[PDB]
Amino acid sequence: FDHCFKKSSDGFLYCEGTKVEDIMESVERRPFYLYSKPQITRNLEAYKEALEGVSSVIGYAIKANNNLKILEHLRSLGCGAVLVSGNELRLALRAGFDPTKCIFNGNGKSLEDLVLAAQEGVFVNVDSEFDLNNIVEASRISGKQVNVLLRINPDVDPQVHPYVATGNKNSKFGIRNEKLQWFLDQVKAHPKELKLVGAHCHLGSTITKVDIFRDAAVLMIEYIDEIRRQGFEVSYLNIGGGLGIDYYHAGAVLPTPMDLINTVRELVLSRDLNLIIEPGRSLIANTCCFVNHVTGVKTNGTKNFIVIDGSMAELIRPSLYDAYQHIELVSPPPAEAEVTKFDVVGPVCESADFLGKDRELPTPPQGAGLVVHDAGAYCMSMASTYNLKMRPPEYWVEEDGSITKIRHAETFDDHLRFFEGL
Amino acid sequence: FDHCFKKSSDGFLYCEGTKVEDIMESVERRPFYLYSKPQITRNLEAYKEALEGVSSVIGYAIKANNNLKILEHLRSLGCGAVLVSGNELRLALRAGFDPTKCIFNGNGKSLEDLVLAAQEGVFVNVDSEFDLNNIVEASRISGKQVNVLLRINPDGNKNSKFGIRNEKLQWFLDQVKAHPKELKLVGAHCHLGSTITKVDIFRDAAVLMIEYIDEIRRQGFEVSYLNIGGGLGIDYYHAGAVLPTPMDLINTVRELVLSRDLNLIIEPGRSLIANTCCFVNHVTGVKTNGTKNFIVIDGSMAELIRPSLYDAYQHIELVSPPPAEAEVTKFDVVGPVCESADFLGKDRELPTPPQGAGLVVHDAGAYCMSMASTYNLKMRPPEYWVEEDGSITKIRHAETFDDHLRFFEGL
Ligand SMILES: Cc1ncc(COP(=O)(O)O)c(C[NH2+]CCCC[C@H](N)C(=O)O)c1O
Ligand SMILES: Cc1ncc(COP(=O)(O)O)c(C[NH2+]CCCC[C@H](N)C(=O)O)c1O
Repeated sequence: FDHCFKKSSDGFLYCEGTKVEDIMESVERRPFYLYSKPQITRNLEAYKEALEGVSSVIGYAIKANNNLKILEHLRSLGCGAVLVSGNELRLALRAGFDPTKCIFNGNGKSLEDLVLAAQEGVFVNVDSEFDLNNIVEASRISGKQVNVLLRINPDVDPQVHPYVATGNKNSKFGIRNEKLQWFLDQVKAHPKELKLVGAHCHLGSTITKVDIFRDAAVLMIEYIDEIRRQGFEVSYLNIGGGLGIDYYHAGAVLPTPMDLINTVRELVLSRDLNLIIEPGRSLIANTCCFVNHVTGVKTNGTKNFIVIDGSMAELIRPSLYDAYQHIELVSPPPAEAEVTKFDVVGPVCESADFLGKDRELPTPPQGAGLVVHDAGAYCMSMASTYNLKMRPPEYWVEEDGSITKIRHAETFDDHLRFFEGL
Repeated sequence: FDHCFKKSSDGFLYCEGTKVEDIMESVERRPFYLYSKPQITRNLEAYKEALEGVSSVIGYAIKANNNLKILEHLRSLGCGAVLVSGNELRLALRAGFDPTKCIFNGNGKSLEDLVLAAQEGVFVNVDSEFDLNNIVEASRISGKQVNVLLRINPDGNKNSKFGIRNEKLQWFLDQVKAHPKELKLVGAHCHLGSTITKVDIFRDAAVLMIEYIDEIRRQGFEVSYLNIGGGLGIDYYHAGAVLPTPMDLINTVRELVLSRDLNLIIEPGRSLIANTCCFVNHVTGVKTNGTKNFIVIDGSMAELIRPSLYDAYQHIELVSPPPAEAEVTKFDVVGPVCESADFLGKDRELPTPPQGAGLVVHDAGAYCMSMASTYNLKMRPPEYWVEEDGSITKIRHAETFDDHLRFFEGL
């Protein structure tokens, strides 16, 4: 289905009509993240078409991917920005995002970062009692009123939605609906510092069934009804992020952005609410491969290993979450290459350094290209310099099949800078 | 026990006689890694005394912690260096390590990195067939013969990506015989795992490694080194557990090594650097989710991923005496990062801290800073150490937002 990375019957992987092998030969022989700029455009356009007729902000979650060129591109197409730190807000402003389409969320927002948010006029979510006290303090410091959204855990039916219900009892995020009156009384006490403009929920990540959005929005509209009846002017419902994509490339049918917005469309329109959505994964994940070269193939007797140049330093998701990302070769394998089971592992000093397990692949020769698919979200953004494996360069392919560098490779000199003069 | 971070009866945390609260007030209000320079010295001295009477190399595993000042200090006390990448080799040479006491290990060493290793004349392990073919090629490119150790898995191993197949031993020997100009086989290498709490396994491994070395010598190879790897564990729970000492570890192999006139290489990381360090934090706030309590700190999985990645316990306590009548209750200690995996510890019995109070994560010297990311653009922390005289020196600059922006200059 319609993936921007396609294996044609010639046995070559393509991005936007360009062979990945040709792209690999044109850049340095080290691991790198490869994006389709058009697939970024297609992902954004699917949300824009889904929200047509609804007053809305598409809040791209920068925590997914903080490439400045990708952010400037999304901004150029009418995107807002969702931030979880002051530095993310500085990068959004540098990328040219409108502060009236920026939302600063978080369970531990620093007073420093809240002063920046108040100064720049962005939307700020309220996560806790200490959080609201810091936002009032940031208002007093900046001398600006802050536009706030209360982050509420919707009391979803635990027999229908056990994982979300339990998540609300165990998680560090959000306000229990039982404490709502405390927050409203506090807002009413600080009219100069606080303007309550809406309510916020965020329901999880990799959501593959949209019934949770339907059921949560019904509960969020009843909270907004109650808030409006107490005389607060509420104009936004932020339903958060979390729409999933297909990681398995096995034909699974996932809900679209249209399906997601169709669950809240009529209630939002009936209440004259602006809808904020906060997608990260569903905007950037499926636009990107982590591109590798095969170091070599080995066996310990039971398991076979394809050893690559890339590692848990660049891409930790499989190790950290036991997550599946799809793996395939870039080029036709030798005639006579045996298809069998491989763990795909990096050169890093521990057994947690794997990119995938139990994958049926043609035995690749040394130097063959290999990709980890759907590597656009929470991959580069979570990269380390473990084993002094310096962070990779990034490229993208444009509509004409031309290749542009969108991030410099990190160098060893960038490690040494930290000790300069010490 | 004998820990460099001590909680006085007065309710203050101390490092080498200096109050941690005093150190926090003297640096920027952001998370930082704080080390006892003296404790680094003690950890090394314990290995140095355990190895007296044995020809040996203490190969500090740089993957544990790559602070350049910590590397220089270990080098100044006679340490060797264990490396898993060319960049680690570059950093070790910059730290002034003797290439004769450097060991380059790995299951995916790059031809590039093997060329540098051959040029600099460091020991290089042999992990697989493809690896041996790469060392041979690196020898031809550099025109230097390579001193090699075969990495054996002495009988999490039917699953390991590391080491040769024991049953293919003869294949490796025949290949070394067949490349005299390129290869000199100098020894054998095993690494048994990490957080090892029972030195029995070292004893059993050494006996099997010595059978191998005897066979390799009988076939005419001049082998001088047994590299028994690292993996000695430390106490993370701080509740009186008694772990094998380095003296205990060397005592199980000492007579065997002497009887064969072998040079012993050990490759400690965790047991040189872990217990010297606290990850030092400020409390942003305390929140409740009904009966469930959270201490929210400025630190996170961006700086310290081990609890989340390995479900590892690291001890947590407050820096300063709490207010009288502060409820002692159960807390998760969590950062500001936008996901559930961002915790430093779960279900910890602590006095309710006020906003801005200091909180430490213990035994954070190993696989903590070295695995740090810029997730959520939480830029990496500065590092400080305490001297013998109780003064504080910066040993690493804090990363800045400019350090992100530099990746896009001219693009
Ligand atoms: C409050 C809030 N809003 C939006 C998002 C974006 O979610 P998504 O990218 O659309 O799913 C989030 C994100 N929450 C945590 C996501 C962690 C993902 C994890 N690193 C991974 O799977 O790699 C949010 O908190
Ligand atoms: C070949 C080899 N030699 C030495 C070591 C050092 O081990 P230790 O630090 O003495 O236990 C290793 C280490 N290997 C993997 C360590 C992973 C630890 C993990 N990141 C963690 O616990 O945080 C080695 O491979």
